[PDB]
Amino acid sequence: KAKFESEVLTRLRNMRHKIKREDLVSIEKIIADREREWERKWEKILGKCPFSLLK
Amino acid sequence: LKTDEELARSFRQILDLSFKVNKEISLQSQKAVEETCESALVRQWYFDGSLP
Amino acid sequence: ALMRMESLEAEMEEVTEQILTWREQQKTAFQMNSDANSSCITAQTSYLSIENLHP
Amino acid sequence: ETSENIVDVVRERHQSKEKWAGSTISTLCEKMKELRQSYEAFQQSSLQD
Amino acid sequence: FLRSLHDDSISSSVHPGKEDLRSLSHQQWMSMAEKVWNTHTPNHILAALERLTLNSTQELKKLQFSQAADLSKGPSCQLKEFSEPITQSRSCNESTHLDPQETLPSFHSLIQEGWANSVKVSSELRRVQSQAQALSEHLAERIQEIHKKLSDGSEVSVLTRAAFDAELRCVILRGCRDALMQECRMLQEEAAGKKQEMKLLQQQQQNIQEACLLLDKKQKHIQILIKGNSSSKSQIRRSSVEAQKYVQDKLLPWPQE
Amino acid sequence: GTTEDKCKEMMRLQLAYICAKHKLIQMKAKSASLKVGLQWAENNASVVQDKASQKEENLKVRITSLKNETLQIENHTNSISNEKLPGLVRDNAQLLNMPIVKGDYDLQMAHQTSCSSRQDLVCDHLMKQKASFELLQLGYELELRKHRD
Repeated sequence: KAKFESEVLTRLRNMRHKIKREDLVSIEKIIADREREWERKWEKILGKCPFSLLK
Repeated sequence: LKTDEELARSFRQILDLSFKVNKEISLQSQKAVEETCESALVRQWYFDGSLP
Repeated sequence: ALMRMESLEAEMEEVTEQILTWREQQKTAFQMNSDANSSCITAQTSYLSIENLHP
Repeated sequence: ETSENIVDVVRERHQSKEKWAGSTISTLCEKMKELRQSYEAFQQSSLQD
Repeated sequence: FLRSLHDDSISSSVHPGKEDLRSLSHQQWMSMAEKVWNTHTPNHILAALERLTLNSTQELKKLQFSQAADLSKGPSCQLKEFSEPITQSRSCNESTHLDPQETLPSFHSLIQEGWANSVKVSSELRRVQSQAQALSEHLAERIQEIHKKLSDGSEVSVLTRAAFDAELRCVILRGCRDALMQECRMLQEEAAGKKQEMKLLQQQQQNIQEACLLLDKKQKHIQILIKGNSSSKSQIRRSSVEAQKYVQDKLLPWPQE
Repeated sequence: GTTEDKCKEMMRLQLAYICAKHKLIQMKAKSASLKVGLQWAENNASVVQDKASQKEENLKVRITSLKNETLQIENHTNSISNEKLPGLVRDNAQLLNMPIVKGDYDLQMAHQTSCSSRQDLVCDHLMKQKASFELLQLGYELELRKHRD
């Protein structure tokens, strides 16, 4: 029983580490690139920061 | 006891995952729509009324 | 009690897989639409040409 | 002693209500179910495409 | 008396009738104060003041310790059921139903919900886009069938075809307009439904500003009191020196004369 | 993040919503128009053979009339799509921020109470100190009067 539960704990930790170090890092990079590409695109078209117009 | 604590932590991370995924999908969808529309039209969507 | 705790862990793994599967499905869906829009720009020009029946 | 402690820890985890996401208070099992239903709904809407 | 002056300064409602009551209250204090100075010895009165000052410092320390604990007190702690009803003691203010104080949601948690809702809209868009493509294909098939039946090469058949296409275009465009109006109605209803909520937020916003201004007033007053108490301390020292100087310069020389 | 970062995030959320909602409504309108077109095409498919017996002069007048009606409807549709619709969507998009703002307000209000409560405590304490100083000051004035007698 102690050995089995230990395996369960290791599986949960591996899952969390996979989510935090692999999955979220990849997703956050894609989000940041997309937000920058977007801000550059509209800054070029509007000659000003797009967010100033919405304030 | 350690397994119990890890359950709560692991679940918060799953929620963070869900959030970032939803945001990703929403930005991609925005980009797809902007590419199908003329920039002048979209500009009217976002900003028309705020431009002198 | 230990069986119940194991059930929660299984459910967490399942939901995590569901979120990641959903993410992959959406990535494919946006790639297919970008390829189809490139093809369809060609076909739509054709039919509105029936307004040109002058002589 | 150990057998009794383990039963209590697991019971507390199943019954405890916390703000996990948003403005609503729920148990871990409820919030997890909600999240599962939401992605099932999302997947069903994509297969009908 | 001082507190009453303080409350009146914060509540801008300069009620014009409250001055005569103030004077009476000052006089009453003077008389009482004088009686105290005549009934008790100055050393006793000073000792009493020292003791009263010890109590104030003690209370301040107690509040800090409790208040600081509150800052360091964040919710894991379980509702221990302790029993005994004595009297009531509902709250120091008098009552305390409120503590729903469930951990107010964090920006992060709310914004997360916002993005989840945005995805619901994007998902709906995809669904409707697929439906519009099916319908467009179905309509093209039907138009082709109708055109094949009017192909008997007669000038009247060509004109009949053109008339069909024109009637069809009109029906489609009417349908689009009606749909857009319908959608605009929905968006208006939704915005109208939330207009009350927005009013409420505006009121809250006003309240926050007012209460921000209220906090500014309490701070400006705290500044004035602090400055005022520092000046009084200097004045007491000056008065003590003046009384001693009078005894030395004017009274002590009389026995020799 | 700085209030500024949060604002930016909120705005991003709005912009994403505007883009998606606008396209959604356009697609809903297209879909509805196609549906009505399809229904009409299906109902008038059998009548088109009987109209071919009409005098050429009547069909020409009808086509011209229909062309003029189509232009009017198109101009109305474009007006709704380009002027009324984008404004309404934007207004709705701003409403997305309501729960977040509310949440913040609530948080601020709650914060305001703590500072104000301590402010009142300090003010009353500072006032208790002043009351004690004024009593001592009066004590010196009375003593000076007795020395003069």
